[PDB]
Amino acid sequence: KKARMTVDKDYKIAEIDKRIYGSFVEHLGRAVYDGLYQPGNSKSDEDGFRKDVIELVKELNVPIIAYPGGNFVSNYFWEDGVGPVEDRPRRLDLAWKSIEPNQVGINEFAKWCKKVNAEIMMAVNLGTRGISDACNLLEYCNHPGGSKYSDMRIKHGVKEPHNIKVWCLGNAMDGPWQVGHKTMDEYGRIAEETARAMKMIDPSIELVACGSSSKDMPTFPQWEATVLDYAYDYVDYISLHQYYGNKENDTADFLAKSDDLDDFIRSVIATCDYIKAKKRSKKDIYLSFDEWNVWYHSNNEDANIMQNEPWRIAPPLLEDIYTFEDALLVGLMLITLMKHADRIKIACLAQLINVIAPIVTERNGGAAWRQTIFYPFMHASKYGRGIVLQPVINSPLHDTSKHEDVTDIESVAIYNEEKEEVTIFAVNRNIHEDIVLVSDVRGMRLLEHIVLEHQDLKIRNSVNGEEVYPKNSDKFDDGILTSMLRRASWNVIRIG
Amino acid sequence: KKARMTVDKDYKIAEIDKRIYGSFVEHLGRAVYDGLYQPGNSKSDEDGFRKDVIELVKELNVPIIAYPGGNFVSNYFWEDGVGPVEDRPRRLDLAWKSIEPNQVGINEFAKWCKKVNAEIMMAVNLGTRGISDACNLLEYCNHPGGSKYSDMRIKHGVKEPHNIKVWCLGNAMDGPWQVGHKTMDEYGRIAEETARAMKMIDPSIELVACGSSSKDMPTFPQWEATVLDYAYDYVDYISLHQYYGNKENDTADFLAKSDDLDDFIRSVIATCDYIKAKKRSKKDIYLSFDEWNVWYHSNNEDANIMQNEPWRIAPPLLEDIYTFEDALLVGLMLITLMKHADRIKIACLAQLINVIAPIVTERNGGAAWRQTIFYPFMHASKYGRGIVLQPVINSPLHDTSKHEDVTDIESVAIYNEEKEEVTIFAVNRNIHEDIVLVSDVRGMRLLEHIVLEHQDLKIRNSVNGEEVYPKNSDFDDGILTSMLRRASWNVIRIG
Amino acid sequence: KKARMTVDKDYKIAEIDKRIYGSFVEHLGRAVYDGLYQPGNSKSDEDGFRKDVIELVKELNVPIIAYPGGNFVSNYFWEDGVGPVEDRPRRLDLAWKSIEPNQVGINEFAKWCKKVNAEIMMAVNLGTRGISDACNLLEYCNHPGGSKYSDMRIKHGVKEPHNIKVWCLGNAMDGPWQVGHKTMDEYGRIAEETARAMKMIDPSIELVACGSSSKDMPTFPQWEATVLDYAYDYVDYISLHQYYGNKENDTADFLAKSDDLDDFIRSVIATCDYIKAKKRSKKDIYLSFDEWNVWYHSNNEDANIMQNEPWRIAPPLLEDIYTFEDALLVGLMLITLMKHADRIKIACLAQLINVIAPIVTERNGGAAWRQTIFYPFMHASKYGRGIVLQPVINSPLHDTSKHEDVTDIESVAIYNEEKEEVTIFAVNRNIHEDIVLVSDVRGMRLLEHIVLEHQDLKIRNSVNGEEVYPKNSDKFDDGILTSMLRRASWNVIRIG
Repeated sequence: KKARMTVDKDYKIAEIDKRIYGSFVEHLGRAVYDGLYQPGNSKSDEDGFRKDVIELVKELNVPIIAYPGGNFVSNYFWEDGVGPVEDRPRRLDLAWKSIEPNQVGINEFAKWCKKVNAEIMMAVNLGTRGISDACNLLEYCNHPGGSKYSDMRIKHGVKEPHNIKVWCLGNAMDGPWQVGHKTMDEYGRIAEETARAMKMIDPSIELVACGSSSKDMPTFPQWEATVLDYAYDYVDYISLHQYYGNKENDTADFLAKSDDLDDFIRSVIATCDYIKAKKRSKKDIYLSFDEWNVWYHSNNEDANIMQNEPWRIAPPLLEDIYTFEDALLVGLMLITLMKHADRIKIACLAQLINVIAPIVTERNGGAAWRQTIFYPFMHASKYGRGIVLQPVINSPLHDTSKHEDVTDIESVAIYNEEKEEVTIFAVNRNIHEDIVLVSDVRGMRLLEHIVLEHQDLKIRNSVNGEEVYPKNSDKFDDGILTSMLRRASWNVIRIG
Repeated sequence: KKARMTVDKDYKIAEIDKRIYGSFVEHLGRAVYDGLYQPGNSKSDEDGFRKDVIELVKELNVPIIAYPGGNFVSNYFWEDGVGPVEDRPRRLDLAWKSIEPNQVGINEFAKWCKKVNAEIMMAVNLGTRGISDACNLLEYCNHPGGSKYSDMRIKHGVKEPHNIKVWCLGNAMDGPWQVGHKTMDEYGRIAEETARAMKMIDPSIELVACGSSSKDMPTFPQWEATVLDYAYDYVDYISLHQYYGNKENDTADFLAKSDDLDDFIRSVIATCDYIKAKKRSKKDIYLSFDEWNVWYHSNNEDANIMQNEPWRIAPPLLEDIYTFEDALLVGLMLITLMKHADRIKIACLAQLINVIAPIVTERNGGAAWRQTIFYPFMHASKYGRGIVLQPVINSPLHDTSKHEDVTDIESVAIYNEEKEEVTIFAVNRNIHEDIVLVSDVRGMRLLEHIVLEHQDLKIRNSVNGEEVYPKNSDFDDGILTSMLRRASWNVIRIG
Repeated sequence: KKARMTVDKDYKIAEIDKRIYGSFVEHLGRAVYDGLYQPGNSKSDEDGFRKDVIELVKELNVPIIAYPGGNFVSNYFWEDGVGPVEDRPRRLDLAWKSIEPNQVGINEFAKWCKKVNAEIMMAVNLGTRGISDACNLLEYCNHPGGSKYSDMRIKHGVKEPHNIKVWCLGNAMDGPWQVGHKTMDEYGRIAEETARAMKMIDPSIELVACGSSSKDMPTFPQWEATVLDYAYDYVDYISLHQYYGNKENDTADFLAKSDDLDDFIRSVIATCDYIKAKKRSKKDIYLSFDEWNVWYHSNNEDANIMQNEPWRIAPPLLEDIYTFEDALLVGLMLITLMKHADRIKIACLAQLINVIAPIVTERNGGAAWRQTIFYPFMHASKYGRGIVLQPVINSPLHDTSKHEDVTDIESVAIYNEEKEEVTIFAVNRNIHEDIVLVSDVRGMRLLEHIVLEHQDLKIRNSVNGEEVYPKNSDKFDDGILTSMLRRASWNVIRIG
């Protein structure tokens, strides 16, 4: 019933990189086609982009979006998606057994990102292509003009370079389901050489080396160590991928899964710091969590489409319909991410549109709507720009199914000294009993207390109405912030 | 004196896979140009195909043909051989030091394979190309339409996909004479990733991984083990290559070399079975004997065309003219292939037309004749489909200059249940004494007893006529008695 | 004061291969553009070649010229430099942060090599390209016709094949500044297979395997050993790179650095013969010393041009202006090369035009003048064709700051049996004392004593006049030569 945390400004973690509120669009399912891009639609614009989708993205204020994959990138030929659209070919997308029509390519997607106030984090193909092709694409995007590929971009209609700031050296390739699968030293060598070459063309870019496809691979985390060992002096980030599912239908354990997330982040840092000592380097590899979400609902329908109905265009893949308990675990993951904002400078919600996404448009031109997970994200990205304060918290515990000593209240404070405000993000992961959590504000005025609750953990949103939406309204005035957060709740208590 | 055999239909070995009667055409010498393809010739059809060759091929009944290499494929660019013929380039063929005009490519050779009732086994270049090129070729050949390379095929005039069923992951690259030479780990890695990507485009194909170039390579059989260890769950066959010759003209030792072939097959099976336990797999790798023949006659001649007359188009390379004793070895080799039909599911007599071949056309535009080796192959492909019963044989034994305890008789029974026939193939490789064969059929009415025999082992065939060719020869109750002339091939039948 | 040698015409070392007087033109700085190739110049022929530049090269009697790199080749795409000039693209040159216009390419540079009576020694890109592009280019240059790339050369207006005799399998790729950098095992395998395939196209070419980028790399000499261990049977040469500098400004220690050159050559020979024993081969690998010179003046300026002013065409990179002491080390190095003529069969002064060069043209279109180092190379290339005899010399030794027991008089004698003359090359690298050179010629009349001396060890040349030049100055009875050698002098004594 009683849980307590000291809040000290003078005990920071770090400042938040706005790029931790990033997302991800893969040429996958209906993310692009019958997704953000619907050229005939009445809700679309000059370029065929759905204007309603643009606004919901803008509501999320995402600064950076990873593109174009993902597994799709490992067998993608960027030239296929540029130039006169009537000459762009159709290709087999081996990853998702689909036909890519390439109507959207680099320059279309670059426009879309401007309209949503975002920047591209661009992946290159290092599965079936290599060094010279990454150099070609980089020059096309970033070099002003006067050379083969920059002039060819100008010719395609983009006079100024896109100047993409962050690039991913391929996509994770440790798995047998991935075209262009590599051993960890193979990937290490090609990542090193691509990054060396790319930095000669544009030394102001930042480079992400790929980690394991998941923490469960037998090659994690040696893969991460081997790659950094080769490429350390040319790369700035390593990537983590993590998804959670509630296929066991065990809401107790499900929301304890953010503790495995904390374990995972820590050992990736440990691996980074080990290679740092080995190189005697002053640089710190930063973490780029470029794939994270809840993902389990649409598993079976997805393996029916592949391979019973393969080589369709924009099949309805990975269409998880999210519940309210999912939006809790999403908020728990965001808290865990903010709590590690000293090393995690990029993170991408996978994915942005239609595909395990917070934004859905109905098939065949349908309307757009917000999934449950839309809201815990929109809060974090809105009230989360500031400085993380260390979490010194005493909160009761509980066992769950297959997790022990599991905290009942996870929380983090963010002090925007910039324009006086402290925001507390807190989740009661006890699904039974409410708990009252106050906060010894040792420093600094109760603003509001937005909440996200429902008695039906399995309720969903839909094009016919949101059953999960922020309601500001709840229960401090002295120096000792007193709040009680209902069981299975997500709250953003603000203080000014 | 006599040799005894029991044959009974309950004691089976395997159903012969019909693809052990396939063959092989490389862009090599006169196999294609001045061979199966002579476009302005009175004997060729519109497409340019010698019809006498087309008809000779159909007599062999070969259901699958390996194309287009062989060493040639290790530096071939398949785009050179498709589309507007006027626009195809001439390329240096480094394997055989020739010029390749590329008038025959995929769509031509596919057309020709229709007219001989045969399928293609397609090799891709993994010598100097890799994954994405194999994926383009497979898409071009097997994807229906609606994609860049499927459409490009349609646009080249083949509306329906060739739907090739078996592919070869490169060609043997373990040798210092080959372009694109690899170590065993390089090849394993490249075989694995090509196989994986190919099965995503068309999961219905079968894939062949290349063995050693020959069992005499120091890296045999570790190459086979390394490749299958990498590629096991993505490939269906491992390949074998064997050739024999008689440069030391010792006909007895020569005819004993089928014992070597058998040992080679067994060693490859054990290698497969070892890696299978390593993987804890329920799957067996199957064997593809996609290069086998007699090969030695033309060696000096080919060494003079290389290196004194390079960069010809259609030089007469590898033009072995086979003797009667070569046909005997080929017959023993087929019998051995038949005895291992439980693991060997594809085999390719190398090669089909003019190049170490059973079908010949005389240089510069006309001939078409049958070599000595033509006939034991034709018989086997004819009366060899069915189920192999194992041989329960006790036959006399002899030594030779380099072999010990060689059976004087070697044989095998094939029972086509859809014909209530049981064909027996036997070679008496006692080159001196004849032998009579007692075959306790526990069946089950004789229909014929074909034979291939000649007094001089060194006799050849020619455009002038066939000195060697099948003739007739010579069962009552539970036994059938058949005498086998010394140094002879025998096809005996039951009904 | 006294330091002597005997000169027996049959204590022989070996005959001189004239290709040890070769050189090197890279697409670097002003070597080509605004150097040997200036189209609208009054001093240029109709093909845009500077005529005075042609004359000075012909003066140095350079039989073979390495082209087009150097680091440049490791990202070069040869197709960009052939066919109609208007269809040639501009490329980023990652090695030297320049724009490469490709107005000169291979067919132009083959024409210029005719005009200077030299042959191309051709390097193929093994950095970002491999076997099949080496074959393409070899076929283009050396195949008569009737195949795709030979007919493409014909159709570009060169009917006869260039028939290039010596190819370099890439360039040094052991350095972290090099595009396409490779481990020694990666390089040895691609050199092995490229050589194998090229020898099948043209068995009469010779091939050089690349050695270490310098003797200071931690991987030297194992790099050389590994690559020779893969490719022994398909290659004829291993290459060495050497540069010296005088940033310490210790003119005594400076001129003793030719002792280090000598130790270095011996190291590479020892490595070769170790691999010979290992292969049980009858063949000796010969040495291609395809990069040597003094280089250190322009270091600071060069680092400014990149990256302060990157992506210029023909920036003034590596425009060392050499002093007289620089020319004595060049003469001491030429003497050391001659002494190892039994193994060293090719050598390239790096480089020929403007880029650390003996021939300079003033920026923006006109000059042509000879640097200090022009003359010792000019002498050695002219009188140093013959047979190297073993120098048995007793000379006083001195110490220097970093060297011990350093010879005062470095000498060697070349005997041309045709011309009945014998040429002796000698350098007094004692900068203080004067010394005499008798020379017991156990041959057996005097004919000349050409000399390079100067008061100022730092005097340079310029477009305003050659402060350093050969003077028929200086002044043999029965069969005993005797000649005096001033401090810090280069002397060429001739007997006939």
